[PDB]
Amino acid sequence: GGPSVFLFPPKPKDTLMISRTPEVTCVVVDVSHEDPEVKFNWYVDGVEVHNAKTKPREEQYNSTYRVVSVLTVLHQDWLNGKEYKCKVSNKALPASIEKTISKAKGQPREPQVYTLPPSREEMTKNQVSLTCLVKGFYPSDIAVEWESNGQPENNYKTTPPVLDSDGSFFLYSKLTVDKSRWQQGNVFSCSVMHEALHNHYTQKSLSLSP
Amino acid sequence: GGPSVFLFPPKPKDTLMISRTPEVTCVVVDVSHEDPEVKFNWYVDGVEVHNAKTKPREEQYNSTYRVVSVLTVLHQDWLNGKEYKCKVSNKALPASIEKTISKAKGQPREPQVYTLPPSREEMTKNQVSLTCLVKGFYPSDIAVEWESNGQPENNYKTTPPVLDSDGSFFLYSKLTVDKSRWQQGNVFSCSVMHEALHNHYTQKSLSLSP
Ligand SMILES: *[C@@H]1O[C@H](CO[C@H]2O[C@@H](C)[C@@H](O)[C@@H](O)[C@@H]2O)[C@@H](O[C@@H]2O[C@H](CO)[C@@H](O[C@@H]3O[C@H](CO[C@H]4O[C@H](CO)[C@@H](O)[C@H](O)[C@@H]4O[C@@H]4O[C@H](CO)[C@@H](O[C@@H]5O[C@H](CO)[C@H](O)[C@H](O)[C@H]5O)[C@H](O)[C@H]4NC(C)=O)[C@@H](O)[C@H](O[C@H]4O[C@H](CO)[C@@H](O)[C@H](O)[C@@H]4O[C@@H]4O[C@H](CO)[C@@H](O)[C@H](O)[C@H]4NC(C)=O)[C@@H]3O)[C@H](O)[C@H]2NC(C)=O)[C@H](O)[C@H]1NC(C)=O
Ligand SMILES: *[C@@H]1O[C@H](CO[C@H]2O[C@@H](C)[C@@H](O)[C@@H](O)[C@@H]2O)[C@@H](O[C@@H]2O[C@H](CO)[C@@H](O[C@@H]3O[C@H](CO[C@H]4O[C@H](CO)[C@@H](O)[C@H](O)[C@@H]4O[C@@H]4O[C@H](CO)[C@@H](O[C@@H]5O[C@H](CO)[C@H](O)[C@H](O)[C@H]5O)[C@H](O)[C@H]4NC(C)=O)[C@@H](O)[C@H](O[C@H]4O[C@H](CO)[C@@H](O)[C@H](O)[C@@H]4O[C@@H]4O[C@H](CO)[C@@H](O)[C@H](O)[C@H]4NC(C)=O)[C@@H]3O)[C@H](O)[C@H]2NC(C)=O)[C@H](O)[C@H]1NC(C)=O
Ligand SMILES: [Zn+2]
Ligand SMILES: [Zn+2]
Ligand SMILES: [Zn+2]
Ligand SMILES: [Zn+2]
Ligand SMILES: [Zn+2]
Ligand SMILES: [Zn+2]
Ligand SMILES: [Zn+2]
Ligand SMILES: [Zn+2]
Repeated sequence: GGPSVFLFPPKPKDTLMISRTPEVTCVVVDVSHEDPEVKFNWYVDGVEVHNAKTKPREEQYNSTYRVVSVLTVLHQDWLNGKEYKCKVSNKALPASIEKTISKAKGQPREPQVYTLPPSREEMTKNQVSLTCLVKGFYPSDIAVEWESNGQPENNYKTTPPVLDSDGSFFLYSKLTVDKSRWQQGNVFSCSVMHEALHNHYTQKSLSLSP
Repeated sequence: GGPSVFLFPPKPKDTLMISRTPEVTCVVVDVSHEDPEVKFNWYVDGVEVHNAKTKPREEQYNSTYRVVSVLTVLHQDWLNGKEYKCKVSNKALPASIEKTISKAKGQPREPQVYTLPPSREEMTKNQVSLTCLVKGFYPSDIAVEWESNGQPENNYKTTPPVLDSDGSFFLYSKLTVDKSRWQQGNVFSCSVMHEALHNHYTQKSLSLSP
């Protein structure tokens, strides 16, 4: 019946690059028309804060308003497991709605990042697959990119993180490049972002072995 | 309000091994108590069939019955895209409920299966990762297993299928073995089941390269 609140973490890579600006987004839906006005309270670890930016309310094609409040989080605060509560109040609910969010909890484990060259049997086609193996990481939040002399290789696909038998995650990234490039001798680098890396970043280069 | 019908495909590997017995399962839920009796109709491509086996009805801890009907499908019929309709009738619904199911549609593409040996940089620890790369397959339904001299290696994890830039899927399987075994010279084989393989099966062996 009453409104419903949803609270969304920042983008993983906004949290891992200190130059970016991570945000937590509080969304209330099913805002009626009779009792439309809603109040946001915000708390960082149970202490009230006032720097949130609420958006002007919008009307939905089901006879309902939508109101979003955005709060910037600090890079260190997010990574240090600080907890972000959004309180939503409306003279229509029996009581207020509270939703709390933080970064995935758990002891962090630093990834091991490995590059693997094409298979022997695959050395037949004109396009080949370059493999990044990333293993032993925790939490599951991660980002992977491939690059070659400055520019980005964007012909890649990365698997979702897979929960591994020790409680850590792994994944693979597959870079597809024209084979002549592999033989020419191009440098290809898989670059990984994860909290548990030094400065949340590492790079591994792959090359035609002599 | 009325009952709800759900219709479930067979297990992927039941469909890929001709010795097994795939089944489609029709589940109706929200069966009331006042109007409890339900009738299953079944059709293979719009033609009625009578070999389904309905289970004796069970009562749910929300004041509702659950009734399941199971229909065996033929191996060839399933793989040839035959369509399986379950009709559910009850003197309580404004009208009957029909749900139709078949194998994932689309032109089949045969996987390319590749085994990759541990990374140079990973050759430091006492456990190593063996990689099966399976690529270019369609539909996404697939099964992967590792084995060594007869017995199954069960210390493996396989990624979900990832949709690749050409419309085909890929995935990787990661076999973890003690490093001494890699150096001793053990044969390790990744065995893949997919519709588009000859007899829905192939095998690729991986060994310490000399
Ligand atoms: C009236 O219409 C209302 C909507 O208006 C309309 O517009 C459309 C939605 C359309 O569908 C029309 O219906 C209509 O015209 C409608 O409101 C809707 O209600 C639903 C439920 O009642 C809501 O469903 C929830 O959705 C969540 C995900 O929503 C995201 O994804 C969808 C698309 O996939 C999208 O529509 C949403 O906008 C939202 O997108 C995300 O938005 C945030 C904020 O912008 C982004 O994050 C930010 O991104 C920016 C840059 O964009 C930047 O990166 C910031 O840093 C960052 O913060 C995301 O990027 C963005 N994602 C995407 C993909 O775009 C679901 O998670 C939620 O699931 C929950 O409940 C499920 C069961 O329903 C359950 O399965 C699930 O577990 C989950 O439960 C919670 O969550 C945890 C799991 O994650 C659990 O562990 C917990 O148990 C539980 N939480 C707790 C503690 O309780 C759910 O499905 C729907 O979002 C909402 N629609 C909108 C638009 O808000 C309303 O219902 C209608 N009225 C009536 C009468 O019904
Ligand atoms: C009263 O209580 C009822 C239940 O009794 C109780 O028991 C529990 C369920 C408990 O939760 C208690 O609540 C209660 O005590 C309750 O009924 C429930 O209603 C729900 C919806 O109203 C149903 O939800 C649906 O579930 C589907 C998946 O269900 C499977 O998985 C769950 C566990 O994850 C499990 O509980 C189910 O039993 C079922 O398991 C699968 O079962 C089949 C059959 O056995 C197996 O297949 C067979 O397996 C055998 C060997 O086991 C062999 O291999 C055979 O070959 C093979 O056939 C599976 O192996 C098995 N899986 C698992 C993991 O065990 C969801 O898919 C479904 O989603 C649909 O709707 C969603 C939104 O709700 C939507 O997101 C989604 O897209 C989807 O929509 C359809 O599907 C397509 C996507 O796949 C879409 O493309 C289509 O658009 C759409 N279809 C179309 C064409 O319309 C949904 O969530 C719930 O299952 C049901 N509970 C049970 C137990 O049946 C009832 O609601 C209560 N009453 C009231 C008043 O509410
Ligand atoms: Zn304030
Ligand atoms: Zn807390
Ligand atoms: Zn380090
Ligand atoms: Zn930092
Ligand atoms: Zn009959
Ligand atoms: Zn049809
Ligand atoms: Zn073949
Ligand atoms: Zn066959």
